[PDB]
Amino acid sequence: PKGVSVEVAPGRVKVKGPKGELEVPVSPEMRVVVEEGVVRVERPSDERRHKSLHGLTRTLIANAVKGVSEGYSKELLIKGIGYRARLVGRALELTVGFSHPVVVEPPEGITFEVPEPTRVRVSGIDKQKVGQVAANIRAIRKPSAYHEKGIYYAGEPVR
Amino acid sequence: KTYVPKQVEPRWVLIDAEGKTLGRLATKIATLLRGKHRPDWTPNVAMGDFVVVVNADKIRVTGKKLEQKIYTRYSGYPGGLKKIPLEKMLATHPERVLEHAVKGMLPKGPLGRRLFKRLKVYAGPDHPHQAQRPEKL
Amino acid sequence: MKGILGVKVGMTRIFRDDRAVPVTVILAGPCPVVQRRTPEKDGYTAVQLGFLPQNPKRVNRPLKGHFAKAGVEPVRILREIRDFNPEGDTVTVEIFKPGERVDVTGTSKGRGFAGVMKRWNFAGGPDSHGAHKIHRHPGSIGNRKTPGRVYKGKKMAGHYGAERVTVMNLEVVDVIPEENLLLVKGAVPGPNGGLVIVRETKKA
RNA sequence: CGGAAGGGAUAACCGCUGAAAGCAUCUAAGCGGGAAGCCCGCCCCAAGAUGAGGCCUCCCACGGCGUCAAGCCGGUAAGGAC
RNA sequence: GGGGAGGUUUGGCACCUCGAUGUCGGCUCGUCGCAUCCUGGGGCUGAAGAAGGUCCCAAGGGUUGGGCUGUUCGCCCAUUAA
RNA sequence: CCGAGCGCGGGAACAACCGAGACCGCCAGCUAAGGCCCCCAAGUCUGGGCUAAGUGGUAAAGGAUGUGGCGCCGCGAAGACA
Repeated sequence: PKGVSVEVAPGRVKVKGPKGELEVPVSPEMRVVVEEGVVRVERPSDERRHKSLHGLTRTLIANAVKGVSEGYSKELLIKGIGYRARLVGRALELTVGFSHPVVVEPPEGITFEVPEPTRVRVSGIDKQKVGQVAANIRAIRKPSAYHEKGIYYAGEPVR
Repeated sequence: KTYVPKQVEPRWVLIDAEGKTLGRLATKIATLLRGKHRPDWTPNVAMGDFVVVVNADKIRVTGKKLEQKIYTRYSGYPGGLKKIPLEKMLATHPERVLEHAVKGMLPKGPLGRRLFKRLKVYAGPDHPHQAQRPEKL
Repeated sequence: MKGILGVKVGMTRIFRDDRAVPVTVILAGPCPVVQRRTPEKDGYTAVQLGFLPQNPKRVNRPLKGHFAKAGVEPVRILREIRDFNPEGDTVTVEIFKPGERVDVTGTSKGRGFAGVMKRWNFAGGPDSHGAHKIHRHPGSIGNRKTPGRVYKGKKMAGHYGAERVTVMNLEVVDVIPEENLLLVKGAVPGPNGGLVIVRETKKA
C-alpha cells in the first residue's frame, strides 16, 4: 500500500489513492488494524463462518487498494466477419449481427478505450464494476458455439 | 366478595419499535392492550393502556421472515386468496404488520375489537401529540 | 393528463380522402375550471370542470357561493379530470388536435333487469327436443355437496347496463372550434344527450 | 375499442467480485441480468374503509318545560321531502 | 431388483345413509389441480441453420367443426398454436 | 376402557390415548395428566450444548466439501497439499 491512505469507520473502509477513493463496506465483526505503511485484518475466533469473513475482507481490501494503485483494465476480444468496434465519444458502439448496431452506455467510474475493432479494454477503479461492465459486453453477443464469432476474453474459445 | 372496579381513566403509552423484535413487541403491546399488568384487573370491562407505537416501519424480524413470512387474506370469489409476504408489507404500509401481530393475540370477540381502537400504530415516528404519551420501554 | 367534458349529440359518418370514417359527435362547449386540487391542501391534483349553463333558479343551492368564489357562471354539472391543470381561464376543444387519440368514458344504456342470455351472452338451452322450460335458462349453478355454496359473482340474471364504462384509443377525427364539436371513431357508450368525459389516451 | 407499453419484485436459468479451502466456486458477505407468470399499470366496484375519510361552498344560539344530568316540546335556517 | 408419491382405474372392508343419498351419456354452467396440449422463459443435445428430442419454470390465458357410436372412449375426416 | 363414565382435566376440536370413578354445598388450599410469550391460568426462570431449515410444524429407498463432534491410516520442515 504505497501512497495509499487506509482509514477506519463504524462499518466500512475508505481508500484514498491517485486514481480516486471508493467506499468498501466490510464485515462489522473484525479488526481493521492500520499500522504505519501496512494494513491487516484479524478475526474474533476460529469458527467456520469467521474463517470465511476473515479471508474475504483480507482480499476485498487488497483490492479496494489495488483499485486506486494502477487501476484495472479488462480486455475483450471481438471475432467475426462484420464484427468491429467503434468508440463513439466516451461510449462504445459496435456492429455484431442484429439488424441495428447497438450502443454501449458509459457506467460511472469506468472509461473503456480500444486497441482494435477487435480488442476492447475496460478501465475501472472498482474491480467489481470492471468485471460487471465487461461481462455485460460479452452478453450482447455470446460466443458462436460452432464457429468463432462474437465476444470473447483472452480465455480460450469454444470450438 | 371480590373487588369489582369502577370508572377509570386510560393511560396512553409512547412505545418505540426501532430494533424491537416483532412478536416480543407484539406480546407486551397486547398484554398492555388489556390490563393484565394492572391488578386493578377486570376481564370484561376493558381498560387497557391505549398502546401507541411510532417508527413501526422499523421492526426487526427473525430468520428470513422478511422474504419468507406470508400473510394470507381471502376474499369471497375463487382464487381470491391474495398472498402477501413481509417484503411487500414493509415497503407499502409497514405499520400494518405489527397490527395483525397484536390483533391476532388479543381476545377474539366484542371487547377484543374494543381492544383495537386502543392500538395506535404509526410510521415516522411522530403521532398525535394530543394529551398523553407516557414513554415506556 | 388532458381532460374535457361533454355530451353525445349523435353519430353518423364522414369520408377521409376516399375512405369512410364512421364518426360520433361529442360536445365540449367551453368548460369552466370550477375548482382545482392542490396536494398542498387536497391530497392530490385534479381540475373539476363544470358544464352546461344554468339559470340561478335551480342554483338556489349553496353552489352559488361556490361559483361566485371561482367567478363562474352557475353551471348544471361538474366533475374531475385527473391531474389536469391548464391555466387560469377555461378549456375549449383546442385541447385536442385532430388525429390525437382519446380515452372516452360514459354511462351505458340501461337494459333493465336483463336475462342471462343477454347479460352474459350465455347459451341457455335448445329451442327443441325437450324440457320446454329452460330455453333462456341459466343452467346449473354449482356442484353437489362440496362446496355446497355458489361462487361469489357467478354470472346470473341481474341488471345489464347503466354502468360506468370507458372506451379508449380513439382517433379524434376532426375538431370544430367554430362551434365546439368533437369527431371520434363512432363507438361511444351512452345514449344521445348523454354526459361523457374525454381525455388524452394511454398509448405511452 | 381493448389483450398492451412501461416501472418494480421474481421462477428455472445465465453472470461479476469472493472465502471457507494459497487453486477454484453464481454465495456463505455484496451486486447485476432473467417469464404470457407475481406487484403496480388498464377498466369497473368501493368510506356499513362501524378504522364510516378528505376537499369547496351555504345555515347558525334557547323560542318553553328539565336547577344540577343527558334530555324533552312547538317553530325555524341551509336544505330535504311530499 | 428396490423405494415412493398420488387417490383419476379394477378391487378390498361394509363405517354414515334402505320411515329413499335418483345410476350412464349428452346439453347448460362451470370451478379448481399441475403431473403443461399450446403460447412465454430456461439447461443439455448424438443442437450447423431451419426443425426437432429430453429435462426445468410456469396456470395467465387458450384448448376447433364434423362423420360413426346411447355412448365416456376411440376411429376417421378438415383444420389447429394446441 | 367406552359401552352403562358423550360427567370432569389434558390432548385444538374427537366413547374408548395420558389424567381421574362426579351424594350435595363453598368466591378455601394440594395435586394428576398437561402445561407456564400472547388468544389462556401460571417461568419470556437458571445453567450447558445442539439445530438455520420454519427443520420444529410429522413420509421411504437413495443422494451430497450442510454443522458440530469423536476416532483410524498415508504424506511433511532432508520442504509435502494447492
